[PDB]
Amino acid sequence: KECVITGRKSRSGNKRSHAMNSSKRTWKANLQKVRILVNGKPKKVWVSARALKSGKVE
Amino acid sequence: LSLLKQDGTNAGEITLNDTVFGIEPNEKVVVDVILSQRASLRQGTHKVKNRSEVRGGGRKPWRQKGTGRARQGSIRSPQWRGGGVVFGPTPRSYAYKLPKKVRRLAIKSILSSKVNEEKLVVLEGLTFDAPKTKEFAAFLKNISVDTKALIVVAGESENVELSARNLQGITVIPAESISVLEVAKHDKLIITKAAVEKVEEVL
Amino acid sequence: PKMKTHRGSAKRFKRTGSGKLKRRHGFTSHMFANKSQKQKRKLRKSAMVSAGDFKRIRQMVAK
Amino acid sequence: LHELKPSEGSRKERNRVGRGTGSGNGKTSGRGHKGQKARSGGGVRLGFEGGQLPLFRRIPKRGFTNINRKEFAIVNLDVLNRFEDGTEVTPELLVETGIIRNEKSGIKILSNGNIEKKLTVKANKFSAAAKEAIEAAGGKTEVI
RNA sequence: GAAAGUUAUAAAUGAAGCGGUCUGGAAAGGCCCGCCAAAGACGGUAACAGCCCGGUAGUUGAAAUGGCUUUCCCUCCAGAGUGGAUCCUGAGUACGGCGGAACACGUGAAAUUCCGUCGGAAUCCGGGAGGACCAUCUCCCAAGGCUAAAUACUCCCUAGUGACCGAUAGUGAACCAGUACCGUGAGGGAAAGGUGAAAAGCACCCCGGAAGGGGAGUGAAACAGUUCCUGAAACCGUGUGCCU
RNA sequence: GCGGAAAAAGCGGAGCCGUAGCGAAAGCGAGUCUGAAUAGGGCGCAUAAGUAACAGGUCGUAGACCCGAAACCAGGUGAUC
RNA sequence: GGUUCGUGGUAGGAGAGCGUUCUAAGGGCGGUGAAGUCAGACCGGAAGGACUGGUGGAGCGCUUAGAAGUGAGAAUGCC
Ligand SMILES: [Mg+2]
Ligand SMILES: [Mg+2]
Ligand SMILES: [Mg+2]
Ligand SMILES: [Mg+2]
Ligand SMILES: [Mg+2]
Ligand SMILES: [Mg+2]
Ligand SMILES: [Mg+2]
Ligand SMILES: [Mg+2]
Ligand SMILES: [Mg+2]
Ligand SMILES: [Mg+2]
Ligand SMILES: [Mg+2]
Ligand SMILES: [Mg+2]
Ligand SMILES: [Mg+2]
Ligand SMILES: [Mg+2]
Ligand SMILES: [Mg+2]
Ligand SMILES: [Mg+2]
Ligand SMILES: [Mg+2]
Ligand SMILES: [Mg+2]
Ligand SMILES: [Mg+2]
Ligand SMILES: [Mg+2]
Ligand SMILES: [Mg+2]
Ligand SMILES: [Mg+2]
Ligand SMILES: [Mg+2]
Ligand SMILES: [Mg+2]
Ligand SMILES: [Mg+2]
Ligand SMILES: [Mg+2]
Ligand SMILES: [Mg+2]
Ligand SMILES: [Mg+2]
Ligand SMILES: [Mg+2]
Ligand SMILES: [Mg+2]
Ligand SMILES: [Mg+2]
Ligand SMILES: [Mg+2]
Ligand SMILES: [Mg+2]
Ligand SMILES: [Mg+2]
Ligand SMILES: [Mg+2]
Ligand SMILES: [Mg+2]
Ligand SMILES: [Mg+2]
Ligand SMILES: [Mg+2]
Repeated sequence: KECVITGRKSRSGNKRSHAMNSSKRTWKANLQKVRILVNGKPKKVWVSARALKSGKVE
Repeated sequence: LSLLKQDGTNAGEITLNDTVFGIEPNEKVVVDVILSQRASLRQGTHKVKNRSEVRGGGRKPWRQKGTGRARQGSIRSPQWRGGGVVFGPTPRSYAYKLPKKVRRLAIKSILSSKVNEEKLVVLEGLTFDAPKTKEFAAFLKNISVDTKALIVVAGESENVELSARNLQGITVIPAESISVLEVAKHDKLIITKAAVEKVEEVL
Repeated sequence: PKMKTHRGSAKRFKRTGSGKLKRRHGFTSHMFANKSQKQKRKLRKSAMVSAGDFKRIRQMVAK
Repeated sequence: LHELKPSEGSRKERNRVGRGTGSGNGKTSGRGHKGQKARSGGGVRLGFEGGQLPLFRRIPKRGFTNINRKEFAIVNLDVLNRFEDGTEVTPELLVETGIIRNEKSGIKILSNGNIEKKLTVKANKFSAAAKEAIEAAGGKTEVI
C-alpha cells in the first residue's frame, strides 16, 4: 500500500488533545487506484493524488 | 665526587650540579611520588558479577505468602549460595600524577639522597666490544657493587643492555628514562659521565 | 557525572562577593491594594538568604 | 622502599559502618532507627522541605542575560610598577609578562593601589581614576 | 595477470655441574667448591634446578596454500588563456497553510530539518542563509550521486598481562552441563575436583555365602586401600576421675 | 593528544580556578546600585590567598547498605485440563 | 614528669587500635617438618598474640608501607 511513482505511504506520529495528551496515530498517503503503464503494459496501481497532480498516464 | 673507569682505576673527579645532586632531600615528596608510581603500575583488571549479571534469576522462586518460607525474589539474590556479589571489585584505573613541580623535586631529592648515602658511582665510559655477560659481571666486581644496581648510559651502547640483561639485581636504562621508582628499587646507582650531562640537562 | 545546577534557583539567586546568596522578596506581584506603601518600599529591596535556608540549598547552586 | 613513611596526617583510615557494636557504627550503621533516612537510597531531593513550598518557589525570578555582555580583563595600577620607567605597556606585553593570561573583551586599567613609574599605557578602557593616576605620574594613556 | 621480497600456517639448532658432602623415601634444599649467560622465561623431574629433561636467548628453516608490500604487465586519460550576443546551471521542487515529528528548544516571538495533506515560486536583472520579520551588508548556490582515514563493537585466532577467583569462589558448567532433573510448551535448571613419586592398586593365610574384617606383604606413610591430601563443628558411641 | 615499555620524563597553556566588585541591563569600577541627592541605605573594598594533587568526612547522579511485594508493560508459549 | 578535676550510658559525634587476603621492599622460618588442625594451667587494657606437644606433609611468617570481595549469632536469610 504505497505510491508506485513516489514512495508515499503510512507514517506514524502523535494525536494530541488539548491538555497535550499524546497517542500514536498514522498519516496515510492519499493513494488512489488508477490504471497507468510504468511498465509498457497498463495496470491498476496505487498512486498518490500528489503524483497524479500534473502529468501522468491515466 | 670521584670519577673511575670500567677497569676500576680513578680518572680524576667530576662536579655534579648542586641544583640536581646537592639539594636537601624532601622525603615526604619522594614517598608520595613512589606511592603514585606504584599505583600507576596497577592493571586493575578485576570484576565480579552482581545479581543482574549472574545467569538466570528471572522468576520469583515461590509465592510471597503462605508457604512458611522466607520471602525471596530471585535465586541469584546475594544471600543465595550461587548468587550475585553485592559490591566487590569493578574494573578501574588506580593511576594518578602529582603536579609536575613535585615530580621534578622527587627525582632531584632521590638522586641527592644517593650522593649523601654514597651509593652513586660516576663511570667515565662503560662500553663492551660484543654482548658478553661474563665481562659485565667482572665489571661489577671491579666497581665493587655486589648488590642491586641501576646502570644509566647515554651513547647507544646496545652491548651494555644485552650484557646486563641476564643479571638478576641489575637494570640498565637510557637516562631519559630515569624514574623515582627505578632509583628507589635499586641500592647503587652507576651512571656514565655522558648520562650525568643528559640528566642535568633535563633537571 | 557533573552535578547539575538547580535552574529555578539560578534564575532567582545571585552570589555576592563574600559568597552569600542575595534574593528578591516574595509578595511583589499584584494585590498591591492590600499592602502599605511602607511594605512596598521594603519588599522592593533585595534580601539575603537565611543561614537555615542556605544550609539546605547551597549544593543546588554550587557553580 | 621498606621504610616508606607518608607525611603524618596526609592519610587517615576510612570509617567502616555495620561491623559490630564496639566500633559505635554497628547495626543501624549511623542512620538511627527507621523512617525515610534509614532506607537504602533513602532521603528527599536536595532543597525539598517535605511539601512546604521550597524557598526558590516563594521568591520571584529577576532580570535577563545580555547576549552582547562585555567582560574586560582588569589590570590594577600596582602591577604596572613591575615594568621599567619610560616603558610602552601594550596588551601583547601584559600577556607576554603573564599579568593577564586571557584578554576577555579587552584590557581595562583600574586605580586600586598607586603607580610610581612613568609609562605610556595603551589599553581598551581606563577608569577616570586610572587615566588621572597614570598622567599624575607623567604618562600618556592611549585607547586602542 | 606475472615475478621478487616479506609475514602466517610444521620445524631445526641451541651454553654451562652425573661436582663434593649433610639430612632424607627421594635433593632441585643446607654447607663447601666450580661453571654458562644475547640463555637467571615458564614448566617438568620422588622436597625449592640458569648448568637433569622439554625448553629459553641467539641463529637457521618451508614442498604446499593464504595474506601483504613493491616492481612489471595490463587498462584508462586532453588542459591553459580570452570574451559575456545568446543558451544552460536539478519543479509539483523550494516555499506557504493545516496536522505531527526532529532540532537541548514542550508552539513558543520560533528561525533550522523531516513526514502526511492541500496550495504552490523564481529560475541569473536569479536563488538561499545569518534564530519571527523587513532593509542593508556578508557568506553561500538547494531540490542528483560517490568517497578512504581518525570512531564503535568482539562469536573468533595468536601472543601476553593482572596488589582478578581458587571448588558454596571463579562461568550456570574445573567433573561427558545447558547434561540430569522439572514443565504440554515457551521455558526453568543443578549437584559433583585431590590414592601415591611410582600401581608398587594388598601374593599368600585366617573368619565369613558375600560384604567386611584380622594378619602377611608394598610404600616414606595404608589411621594414603580405587573416590582413597588435610579432616573442624554439630551429632553418635565406648571407657572412666569427681558428683547424683 | 605526541612520545614511549599497558613506563618515566619531555612536549602540549587550548581550557579551568584565583587575582574586583556592584548592577536586571547599558555600564561604571574600589566602588557600585538605588535615588533629584554631594543624603541615607544594600552588596563590596579598606581587614590579598589561592591553586594542583592525594587522604578523611558528608552530599548529588547512578540499584547506591542488603533482602522482600502486590502490580505495570513488551515479545513469545499454551484449548493433550 | 607533677598538680587539679574527671572516667554509668541508647541514638549519635570524635579518637586510637586489633585481626583477615593481596602487593612492594627489606629481612627471615621451613622435610632436623610450612600452612591447617587438636590440646594446654602462658602473655597483653580490649580486639587479640605466643610457646610446647600431638596430627599434618609443603609451604609460611616478620618489619615498614600500600590496596581491599576485611571480621556474623539473629534477615520465617541461602546451601
Ligand atoms: Mg535479571
Ligand atoms: Mg516452620
Ligand atoms: Mg526484585
Ligand atoms: Mg553452580
Ligand atoms: Mg558465583
Ligand atoms: Mg510587576
Ligand atoms: Mg577508624
Ligand atoms: Mg553509640
Ligand atoms: Mg547485633
Ligand atoms: Mg532495625
Ligand atoms: Mg519512630
Ligand atoms: Mg531518622
Ligand atoms: Mg499542600
Ligand atoms: Mg641444554
Ligand atoms: Mg642418606
Ligand atoms: Mg612432598
Ligand atoms: Mg614440586
Ligand atoms: Mg509543521
Ligand atoms: Mg522536543
Ligand atoms: Mg529565514
Ligand atoms: Mg506541508
Ligand atoms: Mg527557509
Ligand atoms: Mg538576525
Ligand atoms: Mg537563539
Ligand atoms: Mg546552484
Ligand atoms: Mg560453581
Ligand atoms: Mg575444600
Ligand atoms: Mg571413601
Ligand atoms: Mg493497563
Ligand atoms: Mg497456539
Ligand atoms: Mg478433544
Ligand atoms: Mg564511658
Ligand atoms: Mg562514675
Ligand atoms: Mg565516627
Ligand atoms: Mg595462606
Ligand atoms: Mg583441618
Ligand atoms: Mg564480607
Ligand atoms: Mg547459621
